[PDB]
Amino acid sequence: RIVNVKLSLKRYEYEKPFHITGSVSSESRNVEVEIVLESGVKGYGEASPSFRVNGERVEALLAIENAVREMITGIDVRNYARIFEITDRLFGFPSLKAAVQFATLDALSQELGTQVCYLLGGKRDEIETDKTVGIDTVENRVKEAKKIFEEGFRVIKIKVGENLKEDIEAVEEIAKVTRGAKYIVDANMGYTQKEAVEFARAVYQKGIDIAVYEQPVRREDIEGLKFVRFHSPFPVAADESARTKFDVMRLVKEEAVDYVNIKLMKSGISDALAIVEIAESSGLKLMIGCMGESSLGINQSVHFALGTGAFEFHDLDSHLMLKEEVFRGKFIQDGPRMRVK
Amino acid sequence: RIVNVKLSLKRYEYEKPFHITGSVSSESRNVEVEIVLESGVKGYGEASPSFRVNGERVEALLAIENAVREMITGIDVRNYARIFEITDRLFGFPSLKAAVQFATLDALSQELGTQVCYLLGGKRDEIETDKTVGIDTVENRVKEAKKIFEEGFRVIKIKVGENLKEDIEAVEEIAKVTRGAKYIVDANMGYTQKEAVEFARAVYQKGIDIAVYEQPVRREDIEGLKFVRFHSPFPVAADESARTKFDVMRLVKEEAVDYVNIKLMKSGISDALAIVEIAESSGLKLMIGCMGESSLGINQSVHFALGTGAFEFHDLDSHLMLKEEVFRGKFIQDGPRMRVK
Ligand SMILES: [Mg+2]
Ligand SMILES: [Mg+2]
Repeated sequence: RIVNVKLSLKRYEYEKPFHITGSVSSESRNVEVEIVLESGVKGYGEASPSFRVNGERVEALLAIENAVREMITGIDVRNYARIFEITDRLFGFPSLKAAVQFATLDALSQELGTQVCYLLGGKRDEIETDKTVGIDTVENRVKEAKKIFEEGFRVIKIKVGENLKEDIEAVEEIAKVTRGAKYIVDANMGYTQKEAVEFARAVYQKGIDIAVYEQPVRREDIEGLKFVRFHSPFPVAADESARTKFDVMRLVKEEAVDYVNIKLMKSGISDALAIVEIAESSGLKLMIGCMGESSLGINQSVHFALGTGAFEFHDLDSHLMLKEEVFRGKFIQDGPRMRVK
Repeated sequence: RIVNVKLSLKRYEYEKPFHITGSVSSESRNVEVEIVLESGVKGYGEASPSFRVNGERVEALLAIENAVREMITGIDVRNYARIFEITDRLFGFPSLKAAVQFATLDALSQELGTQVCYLLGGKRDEIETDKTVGIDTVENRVKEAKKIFEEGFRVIKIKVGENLKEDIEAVEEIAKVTRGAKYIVDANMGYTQKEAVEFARAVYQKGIDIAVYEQPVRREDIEGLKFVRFHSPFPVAADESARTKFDVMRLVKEEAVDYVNIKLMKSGISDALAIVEIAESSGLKLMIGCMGESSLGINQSVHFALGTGAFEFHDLDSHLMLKEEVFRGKFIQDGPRMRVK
């Protein structure tokens, strides 16, 4: 049984300001969650809130600690589905819902003498993550891409969305100096339907291939996502448009996207498991991403990816661009690779 | 890791012939599955094949024992997702796929020191099953219904499909002597779309309410299922039309049914989990059924039901119609109630 639930503010500074369409941050403010069982076992999770995507504010998450304690204290973690149903009511605090649910499995796995990934199926022993190139001058972008490549990463994520002409130029220049790497382009809702299509065609015409083209249009523009999917050569993904399992069922029914970028910070463990199943029962493919998690937080996604083995691509690099005193994940980080202990 | 797998034929005779639309059985010939782990732990499962529903034949199942052994031995049950993916290739032997996948969870849970229901969420501690009234003269049906009612069952499943007029009379007569009970009507594909509608309207006009109206039309008639749903007052369920997670995605997309009767013998654990997630992500509701499982076989569905807690109704009574010396389920059977140990 759970006897205590602790929420605490943890700040992590980025080695350099991270710039994406309509957003710039140089710090990551998360909420660490610790669940304590009567047996003494302690499970840990981390919420990396997003005002832009989930409408959350870190001050608001911290303010509801007492409410969270009242919601699940006294419940046995072996009845984790009950804890999941209850925490699903925190749909307005997605990142916290995610942290609490993972900390629950973390505690439960310890009690069963195993790990979260195995509890989830233990499908894979290793996964590889890409690394992101934020928005900057074409020169700086090429410089960072070149450095990431030298670091061993074979999948480079490129942010775009604020300047179509320069975005195209940037992607073309990056491709030159990183031959052999796969590319994921993320526009974070910055383009109109037509611009998005133009972007993809321009790049395509230069012989460049994009493995995944992330959320090119606004979140409510489901038809726009479909339009881009049906009128451009690269696989299109929903990110901001895919937060819950209901959003995904709708995206599938509408045949709007080739991919859904799952993020525990958007869906929590409960909806993420539903999305995995929905994708495996349809033509949908998945990738897993992150917000601003530290190593403790990314640990949640690593165990989820390793356990379900449901992703074609993994974008779990937020902890790689953060100055963090010490590693706190329950996994092994070896360059672009992440493995089970 | 699994060091061996054994398949064994096991027969159970019914107290009386069980008559459903286009089928009469006097015995249940199942295949018991035993998995042996290097640790010495042994997991058990039971396959109750269906020629009519799955196209399976008990002799064919026993014939591929060596193939199954070669498929899973050498795999650690903690990597059960790998076992699930491999056994998914046995789509032509669904009942066997189910037995093996459950035996896997049965072995894993023992190793972890818990039960299968908790592994799946531990959502509920108790569930209630209905009891079925097979096709017979109206007189015998009424007699059996009253007996089932006196035994404490409050959800009575009634088989119909071969004689519309008599079927209506049978339900009307059963309702009169079982005031307080809910009814599930199963036509096992015996009616045309229009007869299915007329059956429901007639029962409705007499003031009788049907909780679930199971598979009124032929299995390939998806539009027929939808037609009955949109033109009849009771919730319509797909059984024979819903075998895989892909069948269910299609049923949802087409809004063909209100319910899906999940059977491990049709879907196995893997697809059943996917179906539960699809239902919770949509307007679909679920019930869980059985084929001809003995107590060891029903145990599989009891743990799935208790753990996920995803079902509105439970039709797990096949073991109550069989003659069996020793109870072999890992659950407590108290009248219509089934509880975790
Ligand atoms: Mg994204
Ligand atoms: Mg049925």
